Amino acid sequence: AQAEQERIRMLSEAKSQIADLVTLTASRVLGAELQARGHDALIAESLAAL
Amino acid sequence: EQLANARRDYEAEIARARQEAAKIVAQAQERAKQQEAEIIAQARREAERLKEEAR
Repeated sequence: AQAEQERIRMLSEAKSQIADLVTLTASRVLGAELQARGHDALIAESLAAL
Repeated sequence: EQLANARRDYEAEIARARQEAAKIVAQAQERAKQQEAEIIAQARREAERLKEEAR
């Protein structure tokens, strides 16, 4: 039982670290893509909500 | 004479009972200690091996 609990905690920790890295990579990709697509494109969309 | 015989019989019987208890008690402790020691060592080796495998 001890081995499974230690493995489960390590497995959960690895998933959280991977998910945080995956989210960071997605954010960096989105930021570059938006800059290439033009940051002045969603300004009108923001104005619509206001 | 009968009183002396009873005293000799009582001393021999008590000594025999004392010797019997000492041998029986020692065997139980020796067997339990040997069995208990193997139980701890077996789990300790498995836990160390399993931790490396899981990691």
